[PDB]
Amino acid sequence: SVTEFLKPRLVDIEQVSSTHAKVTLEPLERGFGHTLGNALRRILLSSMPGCAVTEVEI
Amino acid sequence: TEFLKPRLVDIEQVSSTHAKVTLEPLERGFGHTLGNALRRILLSSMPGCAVTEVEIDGVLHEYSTKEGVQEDILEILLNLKGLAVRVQGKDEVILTLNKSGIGPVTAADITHDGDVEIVKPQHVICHLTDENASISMRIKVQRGRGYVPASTRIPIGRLLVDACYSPVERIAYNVEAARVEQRTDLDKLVIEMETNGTIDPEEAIRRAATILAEQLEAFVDLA
Amino acid sequence: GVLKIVKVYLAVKRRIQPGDKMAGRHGNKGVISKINPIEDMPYDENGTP
Repeated sequence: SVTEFLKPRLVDIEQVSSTHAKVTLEPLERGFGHTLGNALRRILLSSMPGCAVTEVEI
Repeated sequence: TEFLKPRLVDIEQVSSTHAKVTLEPLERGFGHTLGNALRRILLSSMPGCAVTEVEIDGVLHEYSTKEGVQEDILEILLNLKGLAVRVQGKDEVILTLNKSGIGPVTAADITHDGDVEIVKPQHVICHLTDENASISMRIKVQRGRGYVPASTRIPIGRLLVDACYSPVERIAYNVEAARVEQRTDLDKLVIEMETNGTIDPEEAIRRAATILAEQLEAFVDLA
Repeated sequence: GVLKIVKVYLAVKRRIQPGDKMAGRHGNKGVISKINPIEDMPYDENGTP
């Protein structure tokens, strides 16, 4: 019983144009929204593998 | 490019109630993310064993008062609500207490049971002052999460007492530098939990990890 | 004109809730606007919210 927690059901995947998406999840328990949101925000913004231009010379 | 997975390097019991665990290795940024996520998840989503119902023999309704005990009934329920117990297995369980004679009525003299264990016997429940005065009571206990007052969950000797199901009361996370390890920037995350003794550090941290892992796995696949 | 009257004393246990009116002692009134979880509150350096 204690282990049970309301799992979300992935609902919104609204993909405005080709790159701007507005996902929504619900219903989460009291406060899980903030903790998941902040965790995802920090991990996405801080640590995401990728490649970008570093040095340029003329 | 690799992400060093963390591990629970140590669990030192500085004191009976509060303790500290250490997570290592962690990489830059991950430190504060995990620390805050674990503090937030631990401070709410945990199982407890707080009392829920009390039935005193010679007490009709809560606002009355018994004899031979200086504490009013409301103070008795307050202390019982403050009582901490470690219960395994059985979902809910009944305890008995029929101490008689002058003196403290600390939790130690609560009737013995099986997997139920009173973590802090010293915690006073009430007092006795009259020699031929006995306080006989049945204390129900279930397990739950967060906070569930009397009214929301709602004989006449069934005194409802607000739940306080929570084992932890203060979670603080710090991030610091680790050994050289042939690689700098590895963060040691020290998480101290001040718990009422009902839950050990390892069990609590692992349950928090499990709940967060489930919630996030609900994010892994999307439409 | 009354044969008998029976008076019953209800006793209730209110709880601080999101419409009360706490107030300091220097006239600084206020109505409780929300009962946050323990986490959302801001906590000082060594953990205590």
